[PDB]
Amino acid sequence: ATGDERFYAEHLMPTLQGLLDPESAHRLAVRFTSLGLLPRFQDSDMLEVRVLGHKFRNPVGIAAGFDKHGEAVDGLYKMGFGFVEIGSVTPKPQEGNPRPRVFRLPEDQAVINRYGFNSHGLSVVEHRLRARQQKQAKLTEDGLPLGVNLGKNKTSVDAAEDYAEGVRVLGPLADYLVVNVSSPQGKAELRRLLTKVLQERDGLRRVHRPAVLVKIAPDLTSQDKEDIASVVKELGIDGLIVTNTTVSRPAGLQGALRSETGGLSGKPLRDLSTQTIREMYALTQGRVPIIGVGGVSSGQDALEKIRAGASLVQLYTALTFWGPPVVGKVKRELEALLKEQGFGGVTDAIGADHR
Ligand SMILES: CCN(CCO)C(=O)Nc1cc(O[C@@H](C)C(F)(F)F)c(C(=O)Nc2c(F)cccc2Cl)cc1F
Ligand SMILES: Cc1cc2nc3c(=O)[nH]c(=O)nc-3n(C[C@H](O)[C@H](O)[C@H](O)COP(=O)(O)O)c2cc1C
Ligand SMILES: O=C(O)c1cc(=O)[nH]c(=O)[nH]1
Repeated sequence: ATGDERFYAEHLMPTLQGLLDPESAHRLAVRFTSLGLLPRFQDSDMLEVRVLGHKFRNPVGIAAGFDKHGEAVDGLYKMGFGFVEIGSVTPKPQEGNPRPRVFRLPEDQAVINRYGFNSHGLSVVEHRLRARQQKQAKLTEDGLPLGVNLGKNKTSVDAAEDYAEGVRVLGPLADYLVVNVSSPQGKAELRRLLTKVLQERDGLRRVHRPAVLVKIAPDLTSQDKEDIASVVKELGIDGLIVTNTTVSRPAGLQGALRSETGGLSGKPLRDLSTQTIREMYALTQGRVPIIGVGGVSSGQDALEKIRAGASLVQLYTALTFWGPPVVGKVKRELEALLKEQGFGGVTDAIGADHR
C-alpha cells in the first residue's frame, strides 16, 4: 500500500466527510475530477479484457451515479478506471428528490441514496459528449470505453419510449448503453420493453451502434431472475450489470442513518451482489457478459466477482471512504491475486468458481 492510499483512507477522507454534507461532498468530487485535480500504477497486459465488442485496458470501471451528467469523464479515466459509465440520464431534465437525499454510514462503509434520477437531461448530456466525441473515439480505441446509463423521467407514461429516446440521442455517443430493470404479464412487459430498446439500437449506423446491457437490483425474486435470464438470451441482450443498490437493510448495520429511505451501497451489499452475479452467470450458461458491481473496495472483492462470473467490475461507494487512490489499489491487489491463483490474466479467472 502506497502512502497516498493510507493518507486518504486514514486522514483526508474522514476529515473531508466531517467538514461537508454528503451531497456537497459528491458535487465537489465531480468538480475536482472534472478539472483533473488528482493524485498521480501502470496497467499490465494481464488486466486487459476483451468483451462487449471492445478492449478494456483494465476491468475496473466507475459505476453509474457518480457522474450522472457526463461532466467528469476525462478525469475518471485519469483516476485509472478502465471504463466509465455515466448517468442515469433521463430524457427531460429533472431535479430528483428533495434534499437531504444521500447519507454516509461510515461504520458500515456504506452509503444510502435516494437521488431520484436527478438529471440534466439527454440534450445537455448529448452536447456535452459531442464536444469531446473524437477524444472519446481515441480513448475507446485505446481500450477505455464509455457507457451511458439511460433512465426515465419520474412522470413518464411510457417507460419504453423514454429509453428509446435515450438510445436515439446517446446511443451514437456510447460504447454501451444500460437500461435499469425492476421486478417483472411481467416477463412479457420486459420482453416488449427490451425489444423496443434493441430495435432502436439496431436502427443506428454500424459505427455508432452500442452494446445494450440490463442492470438489475439485488432484490429480485428467483422468478424475476429466471425470467430476466430467459429474456436476455432470447433477445440477444449484450450483457448484464449485477447489481444496483439494495432496498434491503442487512442485519448488522450500525450507522445512525440506516433507516433512511433509499438504496444501500458499499460493503453491506458486497456479498449479495456477488451471489447475484453467481446466479445470473449460471442462468445464462456463462454466455452473457456480466459487469459485477456492489461493495468492491479491494482486489479480493474484485476477484470474487470475476470468479463468480463477472468480466468486468465497477465500484463507486468505496470512493467515499478511500478517495481516488482506491482505483490503483483495487487494480494492484487484483493483479497480485491473479498471479497468486495461477491466472494468466483476468480473462482466465472469469467464472472460474463454476469450473
Ligand atoms: C455519500 C456522498 N458521496 C457519494 C457516494 O460516493 C461522496 O461523498 N462521494 C465521494 C466523495 C469524494 O470526495 C469528497 C469528500 C471531496 F470531493 F469533497 F473530496 C470523492 C473523491 O474522489 N474526491 C476526490 C476527488 F474527486 C479528486 C481529488 C481528491 C479527492 Cl479526495 C469521491 C466520491 F465518490
Ligand atoms: C449516490 C449514488 C447514486 C447512484 N446513482 C445511480 C444511477 O443514477 N444509475 C444507476 O444505475 N446506478 C446508480 N447507483 C448505483 C451504483 O451504480 C452501483 O450499482 C451501486 O452503488 C453498487 O456499487 P457500490 O457498492 O460500489 O457503490 C448509485 C449509487 C450511489 C451510491
Ligand atoms: O438516482 C438515484 O436515486 C439512483 C438510481 C439508481 O439506479 N440507483 C440508485 O441507487 N440511486
